[PDB]
Amino acid sequence: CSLDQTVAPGNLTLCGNATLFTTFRPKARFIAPEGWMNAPMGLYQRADGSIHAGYQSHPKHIQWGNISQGAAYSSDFTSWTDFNGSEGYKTIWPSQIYDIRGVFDGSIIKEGIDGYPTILYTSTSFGPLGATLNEAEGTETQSLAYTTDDGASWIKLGYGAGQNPVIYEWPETNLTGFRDPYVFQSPRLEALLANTTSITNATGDHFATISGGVHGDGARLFLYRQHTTGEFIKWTYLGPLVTTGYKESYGEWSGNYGINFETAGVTRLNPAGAAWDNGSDTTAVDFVTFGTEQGRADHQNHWPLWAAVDYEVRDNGSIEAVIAYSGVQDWGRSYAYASFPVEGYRQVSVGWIYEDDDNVILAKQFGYQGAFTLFRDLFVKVVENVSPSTPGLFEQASWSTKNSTDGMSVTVTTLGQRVVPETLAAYKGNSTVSTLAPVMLNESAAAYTPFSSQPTDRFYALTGSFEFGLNTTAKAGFRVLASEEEYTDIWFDPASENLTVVRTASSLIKSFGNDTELAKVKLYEIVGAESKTLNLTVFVDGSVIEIYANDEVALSTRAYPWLANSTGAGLLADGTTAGDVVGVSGLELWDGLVDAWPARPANTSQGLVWDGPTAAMYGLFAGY
Amino acid sequence: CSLDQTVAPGNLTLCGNATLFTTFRPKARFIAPEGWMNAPMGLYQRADGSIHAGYQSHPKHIQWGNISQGAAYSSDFTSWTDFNGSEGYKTIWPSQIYDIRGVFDGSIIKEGIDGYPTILYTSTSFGPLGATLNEAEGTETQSLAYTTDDGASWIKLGYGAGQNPVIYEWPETNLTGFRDPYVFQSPRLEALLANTTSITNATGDHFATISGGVHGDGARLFLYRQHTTGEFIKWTYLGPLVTTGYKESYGEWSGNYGINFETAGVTRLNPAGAAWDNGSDTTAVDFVTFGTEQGRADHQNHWPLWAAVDYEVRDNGSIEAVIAYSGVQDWGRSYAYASFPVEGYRQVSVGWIYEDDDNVILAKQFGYQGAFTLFRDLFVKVVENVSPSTPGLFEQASWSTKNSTDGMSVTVTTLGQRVVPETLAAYKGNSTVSTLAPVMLNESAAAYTPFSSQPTDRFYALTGSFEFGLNTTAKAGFRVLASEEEYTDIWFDPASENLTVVRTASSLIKSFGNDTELAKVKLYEIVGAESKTLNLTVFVDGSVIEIYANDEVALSTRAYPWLANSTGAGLLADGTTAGDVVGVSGLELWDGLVDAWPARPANTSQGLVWDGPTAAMYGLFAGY
Ligand SMILES: *[C@@H]1O[C@H](CO)[C@@H](O[C@@H]2O[C@H](CO)[C@@H](O[C@@H]3O[C@H](CO[C@H]4O[C@H](CO[C@H]5O[C@H](CO)[C@@H](O)[C@H](O)[C@@H]5O[C@H]5O[C@H](CO)[C@@H](O)[C@H](O)[C@@H]5O)[C@@H](O)[C@H](O[C@H]5O[C@H](CO)[C@@H](O)[C@H](O)[C@@H]5O)[C@@H]4O)[C@@H](O)[C@H](O[C@H]4O[C@H](CO)[C@@H](O)[C@H](O)[C@@H]4O[C@H]4O[C@H](CO)[C@@H](O)[C@H](O)[C@@H]4O[C@H]4O[C@H](CO)[C@@H](O)[C@H](O)[C@@H]4O)[C@@H]3O)[C@H](O)[C@H]2NC(C)=O)[C@H](O)[C@H]1NC(C)=O
Ligand SMILES: *[C@@H]1O[C@H](CO)[C@@H](O[C@@H]2O[C@H](CO)[C@@H](O[C@@H]3O[C@H](CO[C@H]4O[C@H](CO[C@H]5O[C@H](CO)[C@@H](O)[C@H](O)[C@@H]5O[C@H]5O[C@H](CO)[C@@H](O)[C@H](O)[C@@H]5O)[C@@H](O)[C@H](O[C@H]5O[C@H](CO)[C@@H](O)[C@H](O)[C@@H]5O)[C@@H]4O)[C@@H](O)[C@H](O[C@H]4O[C@H](CO)[C@@H](O)[C@H](O)[C@@H]4O[C@H]4O[C@H](CO)[C@@H](O)[C@H](O)[C@@H]4O[C@H]4O[C@H](CO)[C@@H](O)[C@H](O)[C@@H]4O)[C@@H]3O)[C@H](O)[C@H]2NC(C)=O)[C@H](O)[C@H]1NC(C)=O
Ligand SMILES: *[C@@H]1O[C@H](CO)[C@@H](O[C@@H]2O[C@H](CO)[C@@H](O[C@@H]3O[C@H](CO[C@H]4O[C@H](CO)[C@@H](O)[C@H](O[C@H]5O[C@H](CO)[C@@H](O)[C@H](O)[C@@H]5O)[C@@H]4O)[C@@H](O)[C@H](O[C@H]4O[C@H](CO)[C@@H](O)[C@H](O)[C@@H]4O[C@H]4O[C@H](CO)[C@@H](O)[C@H](O)[C@@H]4O)[C@@H]3O)[C@H](O)[C@H]2NC(C)=O)[C@H](O)[C@H]1NC(C)=O
Ligand SMILES: *[C@@H]1O[C@H](CO)[C@@H](O[C@@H]2O[C@H](CO)[C@@H](O[C@@H]3O[C@H](CO[C@H]4O[C@H](CO)[C@@H](O)[C@H](O[C@H]5O[C@H](CO)[C@@H](O)[C@H](O)[C@@H]5O)[C@@H]4O)[C@@H](O)[C@H](O[C@H]4O[C@H](CO)[C@@H](O)[C@H](O)[C@@H]4O[C@H]4O[C@H](CO)[C@@H](O)[C@H](O)[C@@H]4O)[C@@H]3O)[C@H](O)[C@H]2NC(C)=O)[C@H](O)[C@H]1NC(C)=O
Ligand SMILES: OC[C@H]1O[C@@](CO)(OC[C@H]2O[C@H](O[C@H]3[C@H](O)[C@@H](O)[C@@H](O)O[C@@H]3CO)[C@H](O)[C@@H](O)[C@@H]2O)[C@@H](O)[C@@H]1O
Ligand SMILES: OC[C@H]1O[C@@](CO)(OC[C@H]2O[C@H](O[C@H]3[C@H](O)[C@@H](O)[C@@H](O)O[C@@H]3CO)[C@H](O)[C@@H](O)[C@@H]2O)[C@@H](O)[C@@H]1O
Ligand SMILES: *[C@@H]1O[C@H](CO)[C@@H](O)[C@H](O)[C@H]1NC(C)=O
Ligand SMILES: *[C@@H]1O[C@H](CO)[C@@H](O)[C@H](O)[C@H]1NC(C)=O
Ligand SMILES: *[C@@H]1O[C@H](CO)[C@@H](O)[C@H](O)[C@H]1NC(C)=O
Ligand SMILES: *[C@@H]1O[C@H](CO)[C@@H](O)[C@H](O)[C@H]1NC(C)=O
Ligand SMILES: *[C@@H]1O[C@H](CO)[C@@H](O)[C@H](O)[C@H]1NC(C)=O
Ligand SMILES: *[C@@H]1O[C@H](CO)[C@@H](O)[C@H](O)[C@H]1NC(C)=O
Ligand SMILES: *[C@@H]1O[C@H](CO)[C@@H](O)[C@H](O)[C@H]1NC(C)=O
Ligand SMILES: *[C@@H]1O[C@H](CO)[C@@H](O)[C@H](O)[C@H]1NC(C)=O
Ligand SMILES: *[C@@H]1O[C@H](CO)[C@@H](O)[C@H](O)[C@H]1NC(C)=O
Ligand SMILES: *[C@@H]1O[C@H](CO)[C@@H](O)[C@H](O)[C@H]1NC(C)=O
Ligand SMILES: *[C@@H]1O[C@H](CO)[C@@H](O)[C@H](O)[C@H]1NC(C)=O
Ligand SMILES: *[C@@H]1O[C@H](CO)[C@@H](O)[C@H](O)[C@H]1NC(C)=O
Repeated sequence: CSLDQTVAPGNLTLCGNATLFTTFRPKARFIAPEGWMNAPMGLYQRADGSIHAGYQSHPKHIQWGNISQGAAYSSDFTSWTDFNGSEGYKTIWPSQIYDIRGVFDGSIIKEGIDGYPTILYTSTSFGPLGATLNEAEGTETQSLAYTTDDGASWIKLGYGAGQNPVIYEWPETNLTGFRDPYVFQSPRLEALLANTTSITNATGDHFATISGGVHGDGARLFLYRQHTTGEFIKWTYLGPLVTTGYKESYGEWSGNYGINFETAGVTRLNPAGAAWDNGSDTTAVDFVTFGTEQGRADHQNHWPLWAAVDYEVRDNGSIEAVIAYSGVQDWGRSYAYASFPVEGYRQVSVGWIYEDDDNVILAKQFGYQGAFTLFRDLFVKVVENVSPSTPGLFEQASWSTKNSTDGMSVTVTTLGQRVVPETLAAYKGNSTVSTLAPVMLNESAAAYTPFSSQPTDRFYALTGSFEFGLNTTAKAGFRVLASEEEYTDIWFDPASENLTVVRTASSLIKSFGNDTELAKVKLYEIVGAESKTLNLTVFVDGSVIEIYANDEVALSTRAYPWLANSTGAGLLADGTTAGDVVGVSGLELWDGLVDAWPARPANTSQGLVWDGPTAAMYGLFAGY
Repeated sequence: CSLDQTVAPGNLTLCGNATLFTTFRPKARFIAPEGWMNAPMGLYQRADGSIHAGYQSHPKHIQWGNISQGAAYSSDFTSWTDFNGSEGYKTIWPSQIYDIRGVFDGSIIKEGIDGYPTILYTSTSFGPLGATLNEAEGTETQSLAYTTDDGASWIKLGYGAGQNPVIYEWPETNLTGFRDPYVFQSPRLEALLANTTSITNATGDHFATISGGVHGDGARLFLYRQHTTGEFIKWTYLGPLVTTGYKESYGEWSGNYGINFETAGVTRLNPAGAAWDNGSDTTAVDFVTFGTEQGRADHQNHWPLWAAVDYEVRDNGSIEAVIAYSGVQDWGRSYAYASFPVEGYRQVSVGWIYEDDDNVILAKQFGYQGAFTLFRDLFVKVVENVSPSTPGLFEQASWSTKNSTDGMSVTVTTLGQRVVPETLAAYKGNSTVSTLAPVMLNESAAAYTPFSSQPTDRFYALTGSFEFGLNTTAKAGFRVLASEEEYTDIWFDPASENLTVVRTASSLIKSFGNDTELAKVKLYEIVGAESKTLNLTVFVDGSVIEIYANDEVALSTRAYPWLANSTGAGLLADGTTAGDVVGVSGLELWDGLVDAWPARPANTSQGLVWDGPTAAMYGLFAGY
């Protein structure tokens, strides 16, 4: 095993465990110290204003198993510190018959048991567990634990009658899944249900959704309501909140609803951020976010979706969330988005970016798998004065349209997403910032034009505004992590409405994924404008490439170039001519970003271990 | 619910939990503070000379489940003190994927991990588990833990490759069971295997048996040897030590070998106690003790047996224990005998006495189930100068015979059992002792003759020597726990060789067992004697009746009379005449015995709990 990045890669499968630990590793984002991670969990803003972030964790392994909550905290979403206790950076782990198979996703009741922050989580035990398997009742239940030390440790309620697990009966037969409890307060839902509380007797101020589905009949989000305020044992099933069909798709802008939901959440937003009104705010919109499985041919069969919904009250005192429009939270290699409330009327969302090594060829050599996305403020994106001649505008796929009285303009409403400002400020302020001169891409434009200032490593941000003609057939974008022999190309093609990441040359190492990523982006044309604009921001962080367009579209992916000099970046141009010109302005390079884990050394591997021959006997975990 | 014991019992099923806690409860023996107990485990003499006793325990329940090690200690086998830690009187409990289904029986390596006492125990996980079920490999494994504080707590080795569990591969296919590791040192087995260690490479000073069997083909005791001295991870399977047939019986004196062994142990004894020679002591005998299941129509389908064995070395460097003769360790409601070495060349054995409420009618009202037997010294019982005309002597069923050179006398050898002298001394010294005048039972003998001194409560011992004519057809014995309306009759009938406990009148409460207990007792007739003698000792301890005959035969049973005055005792006589006389001498009553748990209050119930609806979902434990 040679680690010479000035020559072609050898056979890297001969390299030892964690020998490639630093090679492709993100430095500027949330990531476990080592080993396997997946979904964010247990997210909450603590009493001191800091952010507690949990995550599904399997230390010293590079596949999922014994799944536990790893945790850390931050005052600004950006610079983090690990918890350190008797189980290292873990704070909840399998320990009881009811959760011994895994401590799955859960969410926080901020004022819970004895007034302490309390997690409601999926406690798993033995048996087939999966949407394509024959799961039985009891395998997935929901349990409580609380913290008296602000997340350094958690105390589970006892096992038994009237204690853990607190939710165990399947609300409908033949479930595909029954997990990922999302606890939330909702003045909106309380107001809607207030006239029906005699029917159900459920009058608490917390609601909980549980994600699942029904075999052969599509996904389901089940709604529960806390039976009595201040009491956390009894949760009353109201009914299904979201019901979708078996592999139903709302269309090209909306992914596919698959067969089963995972990590679903419920929020209410307005143009500024989170909305906590009872329905009285006419600018507020109710949203559900959710993962779906088995409705996609690639990306691990997983879509991270969202939908705007209109609530209807059923006669039995439950709520039907009728989907008004439906979109995609991230179009790339990410899943398991969780959102949580933050002071100042914010709702903040974060997901998990998996690797692109699905055959597990270099995972042991990495010594870790997975990272988070960046933390994103959610809000209602409103675009005013939109031209009715915007192509496809009245499909209203992942947006709504409201005509002006005179019919000459349209107001567009959709889900907005933007990186939390704390992170953008910290990134910019800690970076070497190069403000670049605007560039007209015309007949003289090369295919690739390096920026006048270049990155110094694999940790940088790019921004640019691309102005296109209304009838352009030109393509433009950014090339990143680039040398002569390796590069990753981010293209937007207004004629097709497709944002792509072409990865055929991303790496000389052939075992990593190289498929083309694709997102749809609607450029809402403004009344009186003779052009249409794409605002593109790109974060490069080790192997993560995370793309944001117009505070709306997100696409996370992976690139693993071998050569030490595959760090460059610049502009891409295709079919730009004297007549079909792309004007690029607001160009900026931020070189360096932030060291997100200042207390961690460069190599936080502790080695990898094997569970031994019993892993296959138990059949629950891969064992490595 | 009335608790008036001066009138007939009402419907006691209406009584609350633990309302009958003290009513039938032993006071003079080892018993858990409350709840469910079964097999003794983790028995060892600590460095300070005290005895550590563990037991299978399910606190606050009256059926088996979440099975754990409860523990206590004693300086004299007799007066005990509970451990008290973070889990009360528990010291090992289910906590890892490999043992979450139960911490089953285990035994002690006195100088184990880092020189500390170390337990090797059966760690159980999910799946069908039982001799009549389709068990799979992994469900039962064997794991290590060690104590740095003399049994107050235990630290398990980590889960994984080269750590716990340490034994997991089935040594043969289609096992009926794979549990109850019995670790022991054996100069005898080391000497026998010394010429074969090149074949196996196993040269350690500890051996371990694991109890089981093969579906359709009878029970098996599997022998392992520690691979290397001072190292405790690697144990090498040598071969089957004991192999018996599917429901094979050696005969009327030997129970039945069933389909599967449980709690088997290996020892070597001589007339004084434990023998630690390499084979050079010609008075020493190798013994195996073992439970069998499914070879009995009653007594929970369980026989606690023993066998004298002659070891043969196989060509592959393993040992066949060939059964020379075979007997019964206790003929009544007891099982799961464990033996352990004690200083002064002793081997001490103790078992579990279950209740006689198999339909679980009053278990909740008790608030507990189970106790230990008394602790018993094992030794080789040798009877000299036995008459060759002793009926059935040369069947050699559960004994051996050696003729004198002239053929006029026989030396009989069998397994001896007697109550440890520490307990007999403490019992006698703390009791009100009545030495009774000898009684000739003849034509004037009533059916029942109360002793001249009577017990004052349900805690007493009786002793007597019954001298019978060589051709008697008379029966005699002891009646205990007796009033006019309730009593329990212990008879010996030399003509049939049967010792019986008739329980048709033991209690007015009809839900308890009332079947007649039966043991075979061989009165070895002495050359020149014109009579044959039965030495009978009986311990009455709450509901336990524990009978010892001739330091050889043991029979433990249960009686639950309701009336407060059903405490009396005396002599039984049937068919005694002027010509067929039974002389009773050495008669003694010890009233009171010892308070075995001086620190415990009378009622140590903590209430009972229900596991809730998930118990049936998991299907592992009853849940109460
Ligand atoms: C199979 O068997 C298993 C083993 O028995 C069993 O698991 C056990 O289950 C029991 C019962 O559910 C659990 O017991 C509970 O424990 C809770 C605390 O748990 C935390 O702390 C314990 C103990 O902590 C000590 O010891 C450890 C070990 O040495 C140390 O490391 C600690 O530092 C600490 O040491 C100090 O204390 C020791 C003595 O205890 C000293 O020896 C020592 O010197 C130190 O001073 C830990 O062991 C726990 O860790 C385990 O669990 C966590 C997850 O929780 C895991 O991450 C970890 O790996 C371990 O597995 C944990 O950290 C107790 O809070 C709980 O007690 C209460 O609830 C019961 C039941 O309701 C009540 O009876 C009791 O009164 C308590 O309730 C009151 O208090 C709470 C708030 O404190 C209130 O909410 C409540 O309303 C009530 O209030 C009352 O009092 C108030 C006034 O005070 C009043 O105002 C109110 O009005 C009201 O009256 C309970 O004891 C036990 O933890 C499990 N153990 C393990 C190892 O798993 C398993 O379930 C069984 N399985 C099956 C299938 O049956
Ligand atoms: C799923 O995830 C699960 C959670 O991660 C996982 O379970 C965990 O597995 C790990 C790995 O196997 C276990 O870690 C081991 O722990 C052993 C100690 O275990 C006892 O103590 C711990 C911790 O004790 C503290 O904290 C608790 C909780 O607060 C307190 O209550 C205690 O009082 C105590 O607190 C003090 O310390 C804290 C910091 O730790 C402080 O915060 C605090 O302020 C106090 O000061 C307990 O938690 C354990 O309880 C659990 O387990 C028991 C059963 O054992 C249960 O009954 C109970 O309910 C709990 O479940 C327990 O009491 C360590 O000994 C062990 O460490 C060693 O081994 C590793 C691996 O080999 C070595 O790397 C390491 O060096 C150690 O080995 C050396 O030391 C031993 C002797 O000490 C030698 O034999 C050995 O050769 C070696 O010696 C070396 O050093 C010598 C010099 O020192 C030198 O001479 C030699 O040459 C040599 O170099 C390891 O850390 C962990 O306990 C599990 N936790 C739980 C909760 O289960 C589970 O397996 C996962 N499942 C799957 C399927 O993957
Ligand atoms: C005295 O000790 C006991 C512990 O032994 C304490 O707890 C009680 O324990 C018994 C078991 O011994 C429980 O009985 C079972 O109850 C089931 C129904 O429970 C629901 O209704 C009752 C009555 O209103 C409620 O009290 C329960 O509420 C509690 O539990 C819920 C969770 O469900 C919590 O949220 C609450 O807070 C409470 O903690 C429940 O709502 C019942 O289904 C179960 O069923 C079987 O029971 C008997 C068996 O003899 C049969 O009649 C019946 O046919 C079922 O039989 C089964 O038999 C076999 C083997 O099991 C199966 O193969 C069959 O298919 C069949 O299912 C049983 O009756 C009792 O609920 C529980 N009480 C509690 C927790 O409060 C007592 O509290 C304690 N007393 C005191 C004063 O301390
Ligand atoms: C680097 O990290 C790893 C952890 O990832 C550390 O541990 C190693 O981990 C790998 C797994 O990544 C283990 O590989 C597996 O080994 C099995 C055979 O093991 C035995 O032989 C080896 C080689 O001589 C010994 O080292 C082992 O000894 C250890 O374990 C025993 C317990 O058995 C202990 O007592 C010892 O003390 C040691 O701890 C063993 O004796 C092998 O069967 C297993 O098999 C599959 O493996 C690959 C998969 O790619 C295939 O080639 C093969 O066909 C099998 O494939 C499976 O694939 C699928 C899915 O799993 C199944 O459906 C198929 O049916 C098929 O079974 C695998 O190769 C390795 O043993 C282990 N080493 C240890 C513990 O020492 C490394 O130590 C660490 N390195 C360093 C320097 O720290
Ligand atoms: O960590 C569990 C949480 O992640 C989510 C969202 O992704 O589910 C993931 C899947 O978890 C389990 O799958 C594991 C499987 O059992 C194991 O055999 C191996 O293949 O690894 C899998 C995970 O990579 C579960 O069985 C699946 O049904 C589930 O999709 C979230 O829903 C969970 O809270
Ligand atoms: O406590 C386990 C130890 O006791 C022994 C000797 O008696 O085995 C007893 C039995 O334990 C298990 O049985 C339980 C069963 O699983 C459960 O469903 C319920 O019925 O209660 C049973 C015990 O009463 C085990 O499954 C059986 O196979 C076993 O006979 C000893 O061998 C164990 O170490
Ligand atoms: C990048 O590195 C490779 C290999 O060392 C080299 O061929 C190339 O000239 C380097 N410089 C570039 C692409 O600017
Ligand atoms: C790479 O090395 C592996 C062993 O890790 C070997 O099996 C494989 O054939 C090698 N690939 C080559 C030489 O292309
Ligand atoms: C309420 O009605 C809906 C629609 O029929 C149904 O799916 C749900 O199960 C009902 N809720 C309850 C608690 O029965
Ligand atoms: C919205 O405006 C477009 C363009 O003026 C028009 O075609 C459509 O009919 C209008 N919709 C409504 C509801 O008026
Ligand atoms: C650098 O980043 C840190 C950590 O996020 C932040 O607190 C600090 O303000 C940043 N420095 C600047 C903006 O100069
Ligand atoms: C644009 O994307 C869609 C998928 O939404 C695809 O069908 C179409 O072929 C793409 N067209 C181009 C030119 O990239
Ligand atoms: C024993 O108690 C019962 C019921 O109180 C009574 O009938 C009997 O006379 C009492 N005395 C005896 C049997 O000596
Ligand atoms: C005893 O009480 C139980 C209820 O605990 C009742 O079901 C049973 O019929 C009663 N037996 C009688 C009256 O004999
Ligand atoms: C040794 O031989 C016996 C008798 O054939 C056999 O049962 C046992 O499995 C053998 N041992 C090993 C380790 O193969
Ligand atoms: C043992 O003694 C009995 C009675 O004398 C006799 O029948 C039997 O043959 C003797 N056995 C041997 C081996 O001499
Ligand atoms: C009474 O019993 C205790 C506890 O076993 C014992 O130590 C003591 O010697 C006994 N008293 C006597 C024999 O007088
Ligand atoms: C004595 O016990 C045996 C069982 O070993 C039985 O077959 C026989 O009937 C009994 N005889 C008498 C008289 O009790």
